[PDB]
Amino acid sequence: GTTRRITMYAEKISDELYGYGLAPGGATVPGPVLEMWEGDTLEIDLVNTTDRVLSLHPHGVDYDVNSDGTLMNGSAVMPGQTRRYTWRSHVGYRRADGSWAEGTAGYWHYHDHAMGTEHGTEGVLKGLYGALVVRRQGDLLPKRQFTVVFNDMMINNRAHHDAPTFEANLGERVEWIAIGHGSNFHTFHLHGHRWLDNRTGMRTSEYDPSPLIDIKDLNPGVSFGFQVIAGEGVGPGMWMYHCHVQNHSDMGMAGMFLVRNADGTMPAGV
Amino acid sequence: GTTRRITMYAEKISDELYGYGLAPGGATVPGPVLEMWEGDTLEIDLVNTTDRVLSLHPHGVDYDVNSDGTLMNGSAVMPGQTRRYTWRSHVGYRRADGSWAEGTAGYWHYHDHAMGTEHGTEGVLKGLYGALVVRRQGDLLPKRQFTVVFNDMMINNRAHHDAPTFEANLGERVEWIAIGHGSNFHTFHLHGHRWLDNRTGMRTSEYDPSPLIDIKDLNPGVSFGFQVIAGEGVGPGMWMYHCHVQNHSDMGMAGMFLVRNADGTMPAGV
Amino acid sequence: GTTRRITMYAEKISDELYGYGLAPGGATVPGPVLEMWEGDTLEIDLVNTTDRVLSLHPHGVDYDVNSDGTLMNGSAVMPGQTRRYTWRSHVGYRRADGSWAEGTAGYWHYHDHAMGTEHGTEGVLKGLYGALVVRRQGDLLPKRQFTVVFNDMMINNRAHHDAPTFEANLGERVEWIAIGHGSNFHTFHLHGHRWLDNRTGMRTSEYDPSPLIDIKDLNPGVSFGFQVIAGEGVGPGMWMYHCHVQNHSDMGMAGMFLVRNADGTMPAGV
Ligand SMILES: [Cu+2]
Ligand SMILES: [Cu+2]
Ligand SMILES: [Cu+2]
Ligand SMILES: [Cu+2]
Ligand SMILES: [Cu+2]
Ligand SMILES: [Cu+2]
Ligand SMILES: [Cu+2]
Ligand SMILES: [Cu+2]
Ligand SMILES: [Cu+2]
Ligand SMILES: [Cu+2]
Ligand SMILES: [Cu+2]
Ligand SMILES: [Cu+2]
Ligand code: NI
Ligand code: NI
Ligand code: NI
Repeated sequence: GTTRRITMYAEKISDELYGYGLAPGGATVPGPVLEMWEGDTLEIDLVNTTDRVLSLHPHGVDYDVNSDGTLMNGSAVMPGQTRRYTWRSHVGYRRADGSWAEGTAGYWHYHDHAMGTEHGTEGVLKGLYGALVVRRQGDLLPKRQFTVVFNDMMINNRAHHDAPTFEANLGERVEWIAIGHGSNFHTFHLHGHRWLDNRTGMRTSEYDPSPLIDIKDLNPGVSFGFQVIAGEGVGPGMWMYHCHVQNHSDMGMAGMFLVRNADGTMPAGV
Repeated sequence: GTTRRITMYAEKISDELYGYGLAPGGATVPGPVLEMWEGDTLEIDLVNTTDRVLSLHPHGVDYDVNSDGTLMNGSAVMPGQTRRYTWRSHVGYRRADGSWAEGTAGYWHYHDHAMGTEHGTEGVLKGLYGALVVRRQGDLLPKRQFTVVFNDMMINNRAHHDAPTFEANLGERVEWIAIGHGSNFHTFHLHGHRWLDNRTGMRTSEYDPSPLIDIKDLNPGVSFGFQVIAGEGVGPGMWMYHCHVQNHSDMGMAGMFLVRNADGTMPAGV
Repeated sequence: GTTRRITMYAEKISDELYGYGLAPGGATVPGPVLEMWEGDTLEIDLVNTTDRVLSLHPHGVDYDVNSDGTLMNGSAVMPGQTRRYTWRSHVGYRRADGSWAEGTAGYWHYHDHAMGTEHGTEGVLKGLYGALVVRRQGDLLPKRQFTVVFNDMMINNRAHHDAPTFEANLGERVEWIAIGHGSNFHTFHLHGHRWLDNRTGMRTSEYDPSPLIDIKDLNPGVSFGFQVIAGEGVGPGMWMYHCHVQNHSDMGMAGMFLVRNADGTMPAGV
């Protein structure tokens, strides 16, 4: 395993927007995609540049209670201070009892657990969230990578006319990481594209039973990811992604996946 | 692949009920079940017999932007007019990069994307939806087939005392296609019957891990299907299907699956 | 198969709390975990000790309409009376048509279907629910077993400060059975632990595609279960479990999974 040691900055970006970044002044919502391979360790020094108590907490990775990012376990970060969090991971292994301890690989995420409540309600509300991708040896890697977060009624905390436009060129391998947050229920749908409902979105063997889907529940705390080939079998153009809850899409949880020509040019019809 | 060429009519059935049909005056809610095998193409001339702008849009099948059924892509149908939509599909194939492009097979659906909003909110509300079943070579075929749509608080847009009664004879192979629509969350449950949670509802091989379930989330835009043997191991009788959200079932999202005797006669207890 | 014959008592425990128990005065919320192996039969004499009409109804097992626990099928229990319910199950078998009838194994549940409404709305509201675990030959068995029910805004009908603390020793095999009930949507999440999303939570073969997850939708009527090794790779301590819907966790759907030292002693940090 590789041990990586990074610094992340929690910053107030603007009114009611807080985010994580890899350099001072660099915070974004969603935060940076953090990538690991099974067995790797990530040591993160979280620098809290804000006037608020907040934290950093992951899903799916191995962390002990001192790294859990909760007030209860003394894992939060006071204003101006720095806390080291350690996230480990593992390849699968055989247990003494003969069962299999599964490797960490998956599309996971990280977020605030301390701001405004012991569940991080205000931190999550205001943007402290990002994707954590743990890969298995041999996995295919993307040309383009998009994080889509349905947070209450917002996509990536954008204003309601502002939903993110994600862009790829026809034929490129594109990875989507979907994360739900907040208090509302949602279904994430992508026009013109589909994926297998399993870890990677692609068939692992001849025996894989997983259904092909174009839509999946994305409720608070849930994450999943997949890869598609942009425009495969469907061509270039402006391809909608949206929450399929009708009241939600009508209020603006809908955005565009723009698939350009293979050469990067804008498709004629647009 | 087979290329089929059909005409579908969008019609106002009654006050606040719009549907699709395969012949003039023949519209139903839900609309006709459209069936394809992987590799087949369906060319649909949608005749809009109404005074409203509306469209036809699928999930899961290969369509280009000109067939997407959206206003944005110039794919809707003006009152009185006809639009040709083309839906393709494919068997699985090996990509140059060594991954597997999955075949289209699945329980999918189609609906309006243009009426009242660019998300088809009014069209879906009023009944323009139906099942689209794409089969894999070798799949088992049903004796009876039911489409169950949980649309907001309605089942198949029926009045609240009117939920559909579906009927089969003991021992028959019965296919259920479940579709969610609207703004509300639901869980679809069938008394006395169960299916494997995978594409077909049945074990694909000795290695299939899929759990056996009797209930599944059915939220807006989501579809799934399965087959069961009517009354298998449980006998004939009146077998409830319902949304398991308590407030919903109490307000009428519950209906009956009547399993008759093998010979079609009514079971004694009823 | 083993045929077991038991008596269960439906009792009013306190104001607005009704539960099932295996002996007079022994009712609990959730009720007792009932365990079967595929092929076993359970005959239950339900003694209704209350002043209310109520019933007992399962998911997943084979029962005929006379055992369905509904008023419609004459399956409820009048105050003071006793009704025999018969629940069967089966190992998988090959059908004449060549398909496979799947064995009953799964994490299922039972609850009231007759109290206050024909859907058992009041009975479920007030605590008549419990886990039903049907095992496959060869399955691993737990040292500790917890039933977690998200019922409307309550966990196991506890007062909002009272969410259950579940305890295990480091390294023990722990089984969780999760059940949703009521009218609200939820996502069940466990800090520091993870499981494969399939029947048992553990890899069934080299070909199992199932993703590793730490959180899953738990909506009304839905059940699932899994096993984990307490503190595996993460150590002992106080490990939160919670609904990840932010408004819910903040109002108290959160509780503790206390992982003690291997020897049963309290970890230092606590
Ligand atoms: Cu948490
Ligand atoms: Cu939504
Ligand atoms: Cu669509
Ligand atoms: Cu979380
Ligand atoms: Cu759409
Ligand atoms: Cu419902
Ligand atoms: Cu039931
Ligand atoms: Cu749709
Ligand atoms: Cu029921
Ligand atoms: Cu909840
Ligand atoms: Cu967590
Ligand atoms: Cu139930
Ligand atoms: Ni505006
Ligand atoms: Ni009425
Ligand atoms: Ni209080």
